[PDB]
Amino acid sequence: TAVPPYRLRVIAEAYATKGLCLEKLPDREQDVITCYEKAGDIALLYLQEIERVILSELGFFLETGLQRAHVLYFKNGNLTRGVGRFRELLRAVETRTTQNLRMTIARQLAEILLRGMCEQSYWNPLEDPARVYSGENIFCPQENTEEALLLLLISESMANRDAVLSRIPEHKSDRLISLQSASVVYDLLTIALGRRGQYEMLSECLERAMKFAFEEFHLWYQFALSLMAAGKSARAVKVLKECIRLKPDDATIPLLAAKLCMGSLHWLEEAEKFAKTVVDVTSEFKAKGYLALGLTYSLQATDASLRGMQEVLQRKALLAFQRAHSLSPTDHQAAFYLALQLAISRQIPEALGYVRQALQLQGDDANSLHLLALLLSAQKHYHDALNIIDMALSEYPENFILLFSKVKLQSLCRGPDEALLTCKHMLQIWKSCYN
Amino acid sequence: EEITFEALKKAIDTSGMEEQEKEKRRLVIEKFQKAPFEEIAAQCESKANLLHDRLAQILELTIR
Amino acid sequence: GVVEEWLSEFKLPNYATKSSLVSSLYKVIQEPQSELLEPVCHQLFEFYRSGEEQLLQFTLQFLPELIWCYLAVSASVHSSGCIEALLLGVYNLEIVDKQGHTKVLSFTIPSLSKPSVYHEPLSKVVYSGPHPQREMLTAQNRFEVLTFLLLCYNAALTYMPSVSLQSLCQICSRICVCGYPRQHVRKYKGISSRIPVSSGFMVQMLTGIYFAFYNGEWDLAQKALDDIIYRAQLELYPEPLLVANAIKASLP
Repeated sequence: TAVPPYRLRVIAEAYATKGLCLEKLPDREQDVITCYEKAGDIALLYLQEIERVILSELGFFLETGLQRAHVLYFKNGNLTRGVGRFRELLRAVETRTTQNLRMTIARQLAEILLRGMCEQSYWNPLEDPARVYSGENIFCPQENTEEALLLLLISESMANRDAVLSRIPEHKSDRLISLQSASVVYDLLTIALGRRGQYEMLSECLERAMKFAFEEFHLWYQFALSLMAAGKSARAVKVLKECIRLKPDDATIPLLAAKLCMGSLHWLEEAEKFAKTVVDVTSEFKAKGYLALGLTYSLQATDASLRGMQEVLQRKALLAFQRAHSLSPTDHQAAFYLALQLAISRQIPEALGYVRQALQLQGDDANSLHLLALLLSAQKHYHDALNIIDMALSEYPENFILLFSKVKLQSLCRGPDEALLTCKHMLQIWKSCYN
Repeated sequence: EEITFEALKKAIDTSGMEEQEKEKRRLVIEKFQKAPFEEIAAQCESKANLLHDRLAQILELTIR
Repeated sequence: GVVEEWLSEFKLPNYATKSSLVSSLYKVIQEPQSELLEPVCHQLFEFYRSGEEQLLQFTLQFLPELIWCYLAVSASVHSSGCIEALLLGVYNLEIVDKQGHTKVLSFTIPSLSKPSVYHEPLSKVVYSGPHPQREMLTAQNRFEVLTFLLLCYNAALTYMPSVSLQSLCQICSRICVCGYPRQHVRKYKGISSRIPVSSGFMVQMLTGIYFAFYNGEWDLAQKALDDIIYRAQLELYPEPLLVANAIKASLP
């Protein structure tokens, strides 16, 4: 008390010098580490008191004498002591001069706090395993995820301020360092948030960091992939197009764009263009592109209005399906879709053989059993189709289309009483599955 | 027999079935925690064997 | 047959704390051509009724190997069908058997605008549960309980030895490539079939494998990650691909 701070500074420097000298001569290491800890504490007191006096610039010894002690702990394996030291460092009053040190220690804590412990080895900061911020209105950390997310949020909030705005006039080192820091902090944020399944917050956070991105493939690709998971489509399609423009070498990006075009958005021309782009450029990717083009052609056939173009689209689709099957004989999806497309032309035995081959490839497909059961209807074999529908219901007692087919088939073979029983069962199931 | 429209009208309406879940959980517990374990292996082996039998049956019925 | 003497002397709290019991259990369980599988398996199940942790944690590390072995041999052959009983039992005890009520896992979302302990200028979210209890296994709910038990296994990563992680990554390598020409390049021999995995299963798989990178195992984790990302790209699953891509760009 009432002690000038330079005396504390010089005694801390002497402590650091002695600790350097103590180890370099042929336990006492614990005493040296305790001296390092007390030097760090007195340096923290020095900085806080000098800041208080100034408000009424060379940090050189605190960082070394404190970090290197728990660095030696990490070399030895004293994780708990280092975690406690980091916690007591971060819980102290903020210092404007050491904001970068706060950034660094927060990042170091966050990096290890997700890949170095387990759920039952976690403790709150308020109990054991100068001025300090306190109070009852503060948010007390509860689990590892909460405090890790808080640290990442505050680090991101402060790191946006210190951005150099990608100046690139003639120098590049500062922008490269800032970009690396932003990339690593956002990677930590996204890996922390992914495991819990909150994709809208992740998408918003990624959209927040789009100011830095000018010619970066990684950030745009991550944002585009995050957008699809949330559910939004149009923005996802536009960002996918931009990514395609950026680097035209991969095939997964146009495939995803074509899938989104084919999906609930119900667009056709863009899907055809993407399929043609895919087929323009191993063998699995081009087989998938052929399959997608055939699916698009088949979809366009249904929404026609006249005669000839329907047959033209059907023959193009069957040719594409045949090519896709020829290029790869070890995928059941292509065989199943070829059998489904072939059945439209009423050519029964060939479709039956193809669906039999598909069942040979995989005998547990839901749609394959339904197609096999429905094929027997055209051949006038009702009991066998009923048995197949029964087996499928045994596999999926919570489906709807199969039970609709069961009702339709029962109404034609046995009688209406079984149809009424199935209908009341479906009503009971619908009541059970909803509120 | 016959099925009436009132049967469906009462099927859609809830009949207060929020109480039997307790005894369902109790019977599951009585079957798992305290029932004998020797016959469980036999019954599950028989279930697997009948699953194989029905898979073979559907496989041979596919061709015909 | 040391386990035979162990069961002879077994059938009080200080029973556990053996030097080579884990090795013997791995030796007996590594193949399905054993004879005491059912007695020793229900004995392993008999270690779970007690409430202490030094027993559940001591017996929990054997799940991935038996899961792979039985769910690959069955997808081909005689099937015991009794391992499913133990899986359903652990699922039931972790979904219901805590005190009478079920489990509703939840947490909060920190808010920057609200002053906190470390800074000054939250709604409950459920990611699992409640899960209705299962009684039998079918091709519609099996992956759900498998993912749930994997999540249960992924809560005490510190305790198990390195051999458990090695077995886990070895299983993770060939499971997702078993039915593609890629495994022929890696020279894996065995069952030439495929398994229709789900998205959540591989999400928890990536969560589990991410810890193994900084615990010695380096090459196996890298090749497993490459296989996982290849399978995800072939299957067009957005979230696993995103997670794998994020992990890739964070290695020094």
